[PDB]
Amino acid sequence: DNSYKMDYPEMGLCIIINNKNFHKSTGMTSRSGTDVDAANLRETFRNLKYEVRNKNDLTREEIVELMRDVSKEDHSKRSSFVCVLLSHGEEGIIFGTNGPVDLKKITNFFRGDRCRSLTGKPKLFIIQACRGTEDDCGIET
Amino acid sequence: HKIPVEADFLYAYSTAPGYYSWRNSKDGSWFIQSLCAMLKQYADKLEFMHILTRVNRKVATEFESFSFDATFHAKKQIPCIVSMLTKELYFYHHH
Amino acid sequence: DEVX
Repeated sequence: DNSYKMDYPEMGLCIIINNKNFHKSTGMTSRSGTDVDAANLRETFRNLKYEVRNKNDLTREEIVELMRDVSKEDHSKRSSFVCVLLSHGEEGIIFGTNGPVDLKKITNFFRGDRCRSLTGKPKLFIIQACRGTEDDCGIET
Repeated sequence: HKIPVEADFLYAYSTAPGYYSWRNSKDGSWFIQSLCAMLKQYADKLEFMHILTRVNRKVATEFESFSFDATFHAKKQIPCIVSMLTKELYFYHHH
Repeated sequence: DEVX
């Protein structure tokens, strides 16, 4: 009642999209260090008993296709769903290797009414990406 | 008998709206480094929002950018937890 | 350190 039921046969999937190299038109330099993140996440979620699937350097079209396919799987025996996005970004946008795609397009596939086998189950999207170009100068404490 | 179609989503953003997110070429991104560390240390006990709150503190206090370009030097970062969750989330199960 |  107060806590999500996490005793289904499987914790669920953990989809990791690791974009490191981009098309010059994006003006994004290689995301050095992202492989460390990808490996760290793989191990971390493996220990949490998630079925991890790592995908590297996906175009914006491939990201959409992957998400669509995953949302069409039968998640009935899974307690939750996790998707980790590692890439360049802008507010409300994540970058495929060849260009931007709205995050809303990606998450919509999992809406309570579009992915019935995940209805009532926690859907987590972990996003490592810029959301603009403002910097935080901080304040001394 | 019905729930919102937007319910039960949790968006753990590495940074606040409109801001840069930092990544170290050798150690990885500040956010993912911290997220994995807090999950490894607390997933067997704490509820997810509380783990993410510790991630916020770790990123906010232990990291500061270093750059030869003054424009990108001494910068800070705070992650952004966006929850439409309706229940507490634990990665453990009492049987 | 680099920015995403």
